[PDB]
Amino acid sequence: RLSDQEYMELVFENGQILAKGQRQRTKSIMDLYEAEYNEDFMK
Amino acid sequence: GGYIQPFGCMIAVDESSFRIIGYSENAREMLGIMILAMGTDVRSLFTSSSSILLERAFVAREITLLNPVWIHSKNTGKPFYAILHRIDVGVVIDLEPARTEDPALSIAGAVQSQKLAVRAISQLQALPGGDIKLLCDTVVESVRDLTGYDRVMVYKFHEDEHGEVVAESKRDDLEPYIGLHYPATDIPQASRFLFKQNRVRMIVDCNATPVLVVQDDRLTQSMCLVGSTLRAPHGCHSQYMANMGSIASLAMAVIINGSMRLWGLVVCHHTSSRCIPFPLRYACEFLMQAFGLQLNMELQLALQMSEKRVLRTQTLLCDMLLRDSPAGIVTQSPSIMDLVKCDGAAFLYHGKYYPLGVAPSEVQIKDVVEWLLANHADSTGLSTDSLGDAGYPGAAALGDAVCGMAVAYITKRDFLFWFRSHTAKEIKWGGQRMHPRSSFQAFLEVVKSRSQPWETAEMDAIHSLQLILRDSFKES
Amino acid sequence: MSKAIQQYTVDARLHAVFEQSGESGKSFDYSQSLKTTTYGSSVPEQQITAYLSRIQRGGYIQPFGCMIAVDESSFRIIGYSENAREMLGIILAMGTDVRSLFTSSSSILLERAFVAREITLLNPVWIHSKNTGKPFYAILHRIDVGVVIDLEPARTEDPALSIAGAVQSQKLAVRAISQLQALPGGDIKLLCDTVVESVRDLTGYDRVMVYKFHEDEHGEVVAESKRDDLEPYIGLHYPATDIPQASRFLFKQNRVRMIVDCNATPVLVVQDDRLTQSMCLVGSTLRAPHGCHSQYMANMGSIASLAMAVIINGSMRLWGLVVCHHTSSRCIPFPLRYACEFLMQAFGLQLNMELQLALQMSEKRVLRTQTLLCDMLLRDSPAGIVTQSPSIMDLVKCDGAAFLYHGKYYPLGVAPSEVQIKDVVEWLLANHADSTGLSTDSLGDAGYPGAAALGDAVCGMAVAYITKRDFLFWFRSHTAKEIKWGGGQRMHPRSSFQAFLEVVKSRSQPWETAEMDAIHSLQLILRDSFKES
Ligand SMILES: *[C@@H](C)[C@H]1/C(=C/c2[nH]c(/C=C3N=C(/C=C4/NC(=O)C(C=C)=C4C)C(C)=C\3CCC(=O)O)c(CCC(=O)O)c2C)NC(=O)[C@@H]1C
Ligand SMILES: *[C@H](C)[C@H]1/C(=C/c2[nH]c(/C=C3N=C(/C=C4/NC(=O)C(C=C)=C4C)C(C)=C\3CCC(=O)O)c(CCC(=O)O)c2C)NC(=O)[C@@H]1C
Repeated sequence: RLSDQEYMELVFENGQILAKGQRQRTKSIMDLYEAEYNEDFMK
Repeated sequence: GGYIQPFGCMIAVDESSFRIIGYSENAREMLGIMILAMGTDVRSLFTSSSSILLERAFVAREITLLNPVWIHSKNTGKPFYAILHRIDVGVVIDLEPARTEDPALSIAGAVQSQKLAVRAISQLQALPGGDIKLLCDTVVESVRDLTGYDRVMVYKFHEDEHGEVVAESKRDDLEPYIGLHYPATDIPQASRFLFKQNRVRMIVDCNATPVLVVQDDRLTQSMCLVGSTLRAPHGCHSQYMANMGSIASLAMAVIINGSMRLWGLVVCHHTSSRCIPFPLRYACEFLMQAFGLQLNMELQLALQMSEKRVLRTQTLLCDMLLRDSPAGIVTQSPSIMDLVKCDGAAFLYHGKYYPLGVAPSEVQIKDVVEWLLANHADSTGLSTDSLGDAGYPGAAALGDAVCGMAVAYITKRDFLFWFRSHTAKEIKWGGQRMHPRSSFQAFLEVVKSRSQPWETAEMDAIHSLQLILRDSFKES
Repeated sequence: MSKAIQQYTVDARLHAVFEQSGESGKSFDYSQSLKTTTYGSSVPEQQITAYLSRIQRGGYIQPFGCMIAVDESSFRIIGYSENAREMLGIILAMGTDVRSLFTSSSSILLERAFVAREITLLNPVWIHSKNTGKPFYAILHRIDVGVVIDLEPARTEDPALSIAGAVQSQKLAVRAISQLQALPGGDIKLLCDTVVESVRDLTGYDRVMVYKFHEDEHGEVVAESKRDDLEPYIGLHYPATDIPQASRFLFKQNRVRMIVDCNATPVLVVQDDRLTQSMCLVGSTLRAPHGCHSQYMANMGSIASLAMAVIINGSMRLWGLVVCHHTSSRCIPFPLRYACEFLMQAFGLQLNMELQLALQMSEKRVLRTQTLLCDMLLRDSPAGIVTQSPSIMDLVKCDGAAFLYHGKYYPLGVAPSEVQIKDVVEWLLANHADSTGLSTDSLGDAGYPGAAALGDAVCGMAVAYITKRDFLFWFRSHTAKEIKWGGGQRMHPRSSFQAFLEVVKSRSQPWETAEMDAIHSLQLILRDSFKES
């Protein structure tokens, strides 16, 4: 599924340069759009 | 004039004077006017900023560079997305109401179209790059996630111009259509041309009553309501969609290098009326552009690898020719059957018959040779998609096992044959009224006794092997 | 330990040298630092860890926007840039509720953005400052300790005009992609030129150019569209150390990185004292460039910059960059940056296409040459593979070739003299009699006693063993022969070119794995043919 980009940081561990990551969706992007872009809060 | 879908509005105006020369019947209700009439200045129907944006779009050389103009009705203030395009007379404006009225949310959605397109294309990038089926499946999943339609499928248009459902992602309770084939006549060539021009075709509700477009009586010809995004589907396709059980549709053209070529479509179907907001439509459009690019890549790579494989097969056949007598090419694993895609092959050498796989009997092949000599004596080789169409008397005797047949001439008595069975052999699918099942049956009727067409590359390989074997025979 | 992974130690050492030069009030000696700081040696894990932290956790941002890092759950501010108070028109302090800094609707949209699980459709968010109403693009990303909000000021205008700007940028990118699609194909140079022109038209920067990263990891300017009065830079090669590997990783992370003004003073990011370490700015679009690159850009004469990564499939690979330089400060709107990213993704897809097609064509050409060579050897004397038009010199890219057969020397193009080739054969037998061939970038580094005599004409070799005395040689000249650019303490492009020429002073181009595979296939065929004679 589509997801926001997760950003990684380079760390020097065990003599290796590791791109250690920093830090579930079931509804479609359209359902997320309807949920997030609801204007009822502006009324 | 023509008819448009009731989910939007259409106003066609004179480019030089901005005077309205035509409009849809629902324009007044859509804009809250119910004034709007022939000759009315269109800029007076929208706010001042909307008029400025419309003028800027009008004077632009490439109007498509700003298609979605966010304008506001002067009366109600509701936002609309105006898609502007040029016709022979003036400029046509397709006004689709914007569900999101908050300006901040509108800007956020405008940027989210780009963000979602970028993320989907990034998903596409991660693919290894050597599998068209994987690419199609990934695109289908991405498009279903973005739009949320009940069905999303990829249609591939074959050289015959008939379509195949090469990928699909559907609701669990719907009939699958993957692997289906339908006749080329199901998509008229005019519709294919329009898909080439207007890459995205959206039908909100097939059963909705279309809206007439009243145009000025002073216009000589009917308004060119062709590139309009609100154009209503024809009765034939509307009834076809109703029978299929699909109410909403979102077709997107897949364009590759041919002058561009329409490789196929990515069509989304919904069991109920559906009209997704503009940000998602444009995210899908950008994803489709990237998909077309990568698909052209995959096709070119496939051609290169096919050439490489054919060259290796020819080299192995040359090695076999050098190692033993010519018949040895039809005795080892890398035989002529690997040169081209076929269901069988055969070698006639000094009156000796060497069949492989699905091939006719000795008497049948002798009859075929006699027919070839009678009708095609002056030929260095030929390819027939269907022996019945060519006119072979014994085709009915061969049946569906042998329908397509390619002959390479070595000499007056030695021949190479590549036999291919009828198409319905490698087409499997579950399934008068215009229905998917009827389309599949009609297609099977079209190719009843016809094999797959012999590709240009396949015939080039056959001719190359023919030249090599002719030189070897002359040496021997 | 590879080449890129070995470059991390060199990057750390050069970073330390630059920091010491800054601390002591001296001037960074670029050429001497590169000469002294060579690959290999040993560097303690402390130095590399500190270098990585300073690059990724520097604690400074660009003053063209502000940054606010908040707790994910409580919305309490755990960090903020020192210019946030002025940028927002402002109370702002540790523990302040970030929702109190923006209007009610903006706070609601921020709340909606935060509560997202995996993907959110409010990122960026068009928000307004509570006190002044100033519009901002709030770009949200997640770090180990919370959520970082990059507030980039947006032009005040009619919302329809903002939507129009985004639409125009995206449609320009789409038109550029359509132009890229309708190309003859099989020509990477044309692709790069078209992309450079399209990107310059889209962004409007004074200079735009494409960098290709070679297997050595050094870079080459393969395309450019500049202002007429500006100095050309096409054909320029620079050392790999000029773009550190950490920076290349961050460019893979940040697909479009913008530097508005190199001479602007970085803004410190005040941080909660309860956090274990400095805040991570890897994903932040406001992360300030280090003084090293800021000084490099100032010396170059470029103030603004916009670097877009070219990512190809290889678990992705950074084939290079498309960098736009400006002679004055230039900040572009975020929608234009996303349009640029979309165009760059299309460029990456088509470039991967071209690279794989070129690989296939090279394989086909090599096969044809091998087949012709076998045909000539079978139906002619062995010298037939060197005295005829499709000789062994045409098998692989080389400046010369040679065949030693039973004491007979058959050279082609640029090859060592007869005595020199005898000396080379003696060296190979003395030191490399346990192998069946070797590829060398430079005979000097390989330990050949006399590579200096050969000079720059013959630097590389791809000797292939046919027998104990019969040999096939492929020779190349030093890279500087094929490198031409119309142009070293200061960090300036001319200094970089001179340093690069120093690195490859006595080395030829690397022997590509495909070329060595072709050489070995031809070797096997010829050994089979000869052993039966
Ligand atoms: C009537 C005289 C013929 C006709 C016309 C027609 N077709 C289209 C476009 C499509 N027709 C599709 C139908 C098929 N065929 C199948 O077996 C099948 C199963 C999956 C489908 C979906 C098809 C793929 C399209 C485009 C997708 C879509 O929009 O749904 C049009 C264009 C109408 C328009 O889009 O404006 C016309 C006029 N259709 C028939 O079936 C008759 C032979
Ligand atoms: C520290 C002593 C070194 C340093 C660090 C550094 N470089 C980059 C990124 C770039 N520097 C580029 C290199 C060159 N060198 C040239 O010869 C040349 C072209 C004429 C340039 C501009 C380069 C192309 C980049 C990529 C980004 C860009 O072009 O702006 C970075 C990261 C950049 C950032 O922070 O955004 C760092 C830290 N630069 C040196 O040259 C020193 C050896």
